[PDB]
Amino acid sequence: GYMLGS
Amino acid sequence: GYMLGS
Amino acid sequence: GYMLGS
Amino acid sequence: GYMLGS
Amino acid sequence: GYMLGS
Amino acid sequence: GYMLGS
Amino acid sequence: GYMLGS
Amino acid sequence: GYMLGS
Amino acid sequence: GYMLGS
Amino acid sequence: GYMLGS
Amino acid sequence: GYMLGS
Amino acid sequence: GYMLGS
Repeated sequence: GYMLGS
Repeated sequence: GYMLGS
Repeated sequence: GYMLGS
Repeated sequence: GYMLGS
Repeated sequence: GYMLGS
Repeated sequence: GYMLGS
Repeated sequence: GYMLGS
Repeated sequence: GYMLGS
Repeated sequence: GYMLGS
Repeated sequence: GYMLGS
Repeated sequence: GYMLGS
Repeated sequence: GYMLGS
């Protein structure tokens, strides 16, 4: 699983 | 932006 | 599954 | 702004 | 899942 | 999982 | 700002 | 795990 | 930006 | 600033 | 597992 | 920046 943001 | 994968 | 937005 | 969950 | 953006 | 950005 | 957890 | 950035 | 993988 | 844990 | 930010 | 791996 993954979560990211910019 | 943002992303979630599961 | 996935969720994203910009 | 954003809020999410799975 | 669920999402809210504002 | 869960995410909040502001 | 951001907050997340899994 | 968990993360907070400010 | 920020990233979490699990 | 940041705070995290696993 | 991993967590990072810049 | 910061990094945690486990």
